[PDB]
Amino acid sequence: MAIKIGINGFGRIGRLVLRVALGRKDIEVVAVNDPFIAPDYAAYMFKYDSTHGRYKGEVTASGDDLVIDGHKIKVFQERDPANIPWGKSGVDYVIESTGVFTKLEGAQKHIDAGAKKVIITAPSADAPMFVVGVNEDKYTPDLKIISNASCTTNCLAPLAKVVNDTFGIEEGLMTTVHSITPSHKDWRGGRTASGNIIPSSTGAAKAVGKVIPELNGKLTGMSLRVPTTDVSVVDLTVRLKKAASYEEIAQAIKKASEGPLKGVLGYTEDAVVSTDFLGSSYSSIFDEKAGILLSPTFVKLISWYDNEYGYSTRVVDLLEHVAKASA
Amino acid sequence: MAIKIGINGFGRIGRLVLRVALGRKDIEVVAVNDPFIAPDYAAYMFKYDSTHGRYKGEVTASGDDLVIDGHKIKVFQERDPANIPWGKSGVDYVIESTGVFTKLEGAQKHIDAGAKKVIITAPSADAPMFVVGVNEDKYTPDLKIISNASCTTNCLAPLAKVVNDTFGIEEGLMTTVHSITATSHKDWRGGRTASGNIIPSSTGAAKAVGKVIPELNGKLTGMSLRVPTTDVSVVDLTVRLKKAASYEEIAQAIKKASEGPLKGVLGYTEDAVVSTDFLGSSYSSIFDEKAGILLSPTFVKLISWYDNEYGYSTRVVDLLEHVAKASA
Amino acid sequence: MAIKIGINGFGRIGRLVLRVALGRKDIEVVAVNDPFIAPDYAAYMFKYDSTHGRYKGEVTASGDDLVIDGHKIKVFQERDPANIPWGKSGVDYVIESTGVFTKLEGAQKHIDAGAKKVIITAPSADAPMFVVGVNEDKYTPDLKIISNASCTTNCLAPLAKVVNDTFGIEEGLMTTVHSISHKDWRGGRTASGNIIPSSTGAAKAVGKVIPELNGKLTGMSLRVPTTDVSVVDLTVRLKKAASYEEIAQAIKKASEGPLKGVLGYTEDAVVSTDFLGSSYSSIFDEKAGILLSPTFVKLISWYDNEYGYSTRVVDLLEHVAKASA
Amino acid sequence: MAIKIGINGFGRIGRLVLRVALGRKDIEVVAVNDPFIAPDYAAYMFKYDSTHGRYKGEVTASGDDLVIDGHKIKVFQERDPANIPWGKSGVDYVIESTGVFTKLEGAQKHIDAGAKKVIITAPSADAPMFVVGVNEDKYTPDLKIISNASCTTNCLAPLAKVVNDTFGIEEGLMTTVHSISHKDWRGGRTASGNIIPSSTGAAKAVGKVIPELNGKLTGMSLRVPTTDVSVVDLTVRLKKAASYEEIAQAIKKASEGPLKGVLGYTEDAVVSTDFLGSSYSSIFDEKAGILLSPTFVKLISWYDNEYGYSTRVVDLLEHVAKASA
Repeated sequence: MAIKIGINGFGRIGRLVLRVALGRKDIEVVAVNDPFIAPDYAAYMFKYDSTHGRYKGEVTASGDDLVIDGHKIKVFQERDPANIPWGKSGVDYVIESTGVFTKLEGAQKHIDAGAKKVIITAPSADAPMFVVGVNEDKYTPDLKIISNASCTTNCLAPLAKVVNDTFGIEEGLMTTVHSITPSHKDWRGGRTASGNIIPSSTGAAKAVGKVIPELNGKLTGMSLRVPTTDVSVVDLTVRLKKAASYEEIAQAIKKASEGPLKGVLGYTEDAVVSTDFLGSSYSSIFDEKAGILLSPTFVKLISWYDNEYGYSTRVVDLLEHVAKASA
Repeated sequence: MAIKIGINGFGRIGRLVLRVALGRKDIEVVAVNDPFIAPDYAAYMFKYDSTHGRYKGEVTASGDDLVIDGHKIKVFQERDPANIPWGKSGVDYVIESTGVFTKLEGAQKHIDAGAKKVIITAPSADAPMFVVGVNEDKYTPDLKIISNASCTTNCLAPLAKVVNDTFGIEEGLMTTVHSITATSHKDWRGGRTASGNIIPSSTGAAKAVGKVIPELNGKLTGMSLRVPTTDVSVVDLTVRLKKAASYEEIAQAIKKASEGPLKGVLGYTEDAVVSTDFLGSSYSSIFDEKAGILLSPTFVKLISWYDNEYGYSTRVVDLLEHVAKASA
Repeated sequence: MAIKIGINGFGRIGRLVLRVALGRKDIEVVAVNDPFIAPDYAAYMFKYDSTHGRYKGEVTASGDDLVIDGHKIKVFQERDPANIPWGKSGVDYVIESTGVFTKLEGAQKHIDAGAKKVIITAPSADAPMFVVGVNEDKYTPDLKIISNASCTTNCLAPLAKVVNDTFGIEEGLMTTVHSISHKDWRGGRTASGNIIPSSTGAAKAVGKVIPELNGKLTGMSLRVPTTDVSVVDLTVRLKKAASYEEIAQAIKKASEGPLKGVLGYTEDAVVSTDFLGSSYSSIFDEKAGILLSPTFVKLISWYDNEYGYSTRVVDLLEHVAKASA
Repeated sequence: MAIKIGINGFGRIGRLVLRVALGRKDIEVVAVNDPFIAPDYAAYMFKYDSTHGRYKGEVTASGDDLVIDGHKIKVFQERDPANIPWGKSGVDYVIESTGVFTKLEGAQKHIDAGAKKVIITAPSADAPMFVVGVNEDKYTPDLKIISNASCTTNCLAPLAKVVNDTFGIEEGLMTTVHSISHKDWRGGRTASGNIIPSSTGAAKAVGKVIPELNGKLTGMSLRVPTTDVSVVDLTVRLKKAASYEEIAQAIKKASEGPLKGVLGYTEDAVVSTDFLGSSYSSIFDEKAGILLSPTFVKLISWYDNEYGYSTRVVDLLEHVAKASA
């Protein structure tokens, strides 16, 4: 065997990872660390704000433990990760879902405190990134601290993985219309999101060059925040090396959707809207009808994704691959 | 001495055109035709349904007329454009904002009803299209029915002009994020709830630019992403250039044209702006300089804002005055 | 044994009833009728707009059938309800969900076409109205054409019953905030970014479902741009004095007894989306209510628009069949 | 004659009161205090003033000052309100628009820094409370720290005054539809796509500005995903019997004389965004209110959140600083 894991931080990603981890039989959530929230408040946010609607099952809160469908889960309140008793409770893998310890120096504190491997759920500035379905086969057991990139990257990287392997991506620009999911001169972010299209920035397109090195330096992108929530979409516009018709691009994306990228890269040919993909375990759903082709080497591809939901499943997928590779 | 005009249809487009024509001294409105609405219902839609703030002015509805700041507007409920008396009212120009008679077969019903030239405020595969700032100079007086394209086309064409005139447009894939505008199985996605939903849809705006810019014919196609917002939309143009350049050369070319040939039509800004920052703007296209990306010296993505039909409606009044000046 | 039903109109309510009916074994949906949509279009709206998000099941369409998880359902396209082959299809009950044949004369056309009884999923101006949990026991088998009231009425009537039964309602004003050329000029305004005050006879219709409250209950509506989750705000003057604890404790007792599955009771810091896909007809919000005097209180109750209402339609359908035979 | 003021905090309320302050001819803004923001960042937020449109004036940021229409306004970044050079800058009145220094022990630091009087733009548990048009004439110059309550209170108090003066309010329950140790858990939820019930406490605040209604009004709030304008739903029990026409006529006559400017009256089919930018404190919706009994009515009134409130702050400032009004 049972993979004894632990989760630092109990936010949107931390709660979504816990729900998926509780559904896996070979994974045992031993403890959770969050110094800000109380055990009863953690049960409230997991009851109503884990998945859409509310969780279906008994969720209680003991004096210092979360009881979710009988599974007693210890809760710690340590603001410094080096004080979390990962060793005493027997936690091997720590899912870093705080967004503040996203570098090797910070994530190492979990390893110093009794843990072995640390998987952070955010783009890192020094830890090797890994995207399930794209470069998880490149993982080797010597990597103690890795990363699973962000929301958009887990949607763009599989789509770009298929188009690059079949036709070759010469260069590509991306615009991701992002849902609600002043830190460094970000004046546009301080504006109210309600009733506002806010052009922001993301490093997802460049981070793709890190999970598939062939595309390094070949992709840039920006974001357009919209007042809606739940589901975001990726608008990839690339120049191809090999000419093609749209029918050949969609059938290549579909061929991988049913084979190697099963469960990660979805495919559809229906008149779908954003709310059709809420609660989807997919990381990227290609919209065949939405895409348009202007020349046999210049096409625009569109892919949906439900923010942190399908992403949080890939964290659990990556956790099992890293634990399996250490056998 | 005054352009005696008239508006067929009192919708969101027609009410904004009536609002701009009053400010212009050379344009006088005398009649408004709308079958399904009443004069008192029209005074309510002009005062309040103008989704900005509120029309700061007295808006009264007489027995059969519309009083706005002391100006009488004869309201007609003719369901057929072949029965609205344009000649008895002396309205030489007709603004077709119904969106139903967007062809020469229907627009001619305004001509043989006493009026001279009628301009349709919607794309027309039957009538020649025109965009103020691009192909507006190629207007000829013998042409009696012209089209002012759509609000999206009036945003892409001014931008795609200065980019093609300076660097030359090779290809161009467009994405227009559109907010709530205005309205049978030709659009399944359209029959979905707009609230809390991202709805992709097609648009012929990029293909329409190929008509107002004959060089770009066949090099610009696009699609739309409807979002639940209100009066503000944006254009995400990804173009391959014919000549290598830097981003500051592209921004300086747009900034230069915004200060000269496209003054008032094409806007330029370098501020960290959001959508609501352009509420009620008279520009039809406003370039966002800080938002653009240059991946390679021939591969760029440009961003331009536009306030839906408001910047489009004031453009109809500009093209209308051009027809009067061209009537030699 | 297994009741054979049919659905008129394939809109939001007709789709939600078909979904709940498929989940129950005692009901067998034989056919649907909608003269405006094609079979492939009815399958599209059922796949991506019946269940919130996406339906968990295969939804295809053949020539004149709507195959949903293997079960074939005939599809008619009759504008006149009297031309619908209900008799030869074996359908005994018709679910009138179009919203235009909501009177006795109009709904009769289903009976003229071979059906036995019709249930209108809308308030009716002449057909008898019944709400599950309030006056469902007042139904007699001789009633052929009944109404299931509104979705708002199905939220106010359960709450108003327990408050009137335990403490008695002297008077009561309510206000429901409803989530997403004409006679009313506010309805023509854009719903995006607007709180539009509208109106409904939901409170006056409570008098038809509990005759005591007839004439001493009225309210209005405030439309909000939210998505398919509304909440009723009821302000009543009580006849018997009480504390807020005693009002909430009684609502809880009925939620765990006679009104189980219909009236819900919560004490948590819940929000709109917490009742997404909720099977209840109304959920009392204990923390939201406030008491001013011992006989003057304000109560809050949520409901997921037409979801719990459609489950209630299926509930009323099985009760009528329970009483018809 | 001329008064010199300063604004502590540069949030939405602080930015709105600054705009109305520049419009008047008597008040001259001297300096603004904000430790988190910068002078260059302050010009960016004031030029794009949230949901009110772009400012029609040259708003540039100089070296250490902020320039609007040529007027140079100093900017201080002192985190402590006692270390702000209000006296060295010649500031007399401090507009506490922060929300943290609402008590007397906190607001009096501005007095120790060189100012003479402080007006808090938030309901205070220690400072006396005033609402223009309701109890502004009861201000005595010996009061150096006062508050103008909340923007919700400025919508109910002028309405409750007119109803109570003519018909008398026995009891009143309120519900306001709001737009935009853990205490409130609902507040920590996503505002978009959610109706979030909250507690405003504005009705009990009317007991301070109207001592007669003390203990007769309590309310709650419903936060909806919108902006611009909010609404107030008042359900009062009257003392004297009256019809809805008598109530509407009493409000209309009040809004044309003693409350000309603060209270508004409309009979049109209005919506939310129709009051975007209204300087009124309350707009009675005559076409929306209903009457169940001659002494049991439900009144609805609109208010444009912080806009009219901020205008009402400058009215209180000139009323306090000058005896002419």
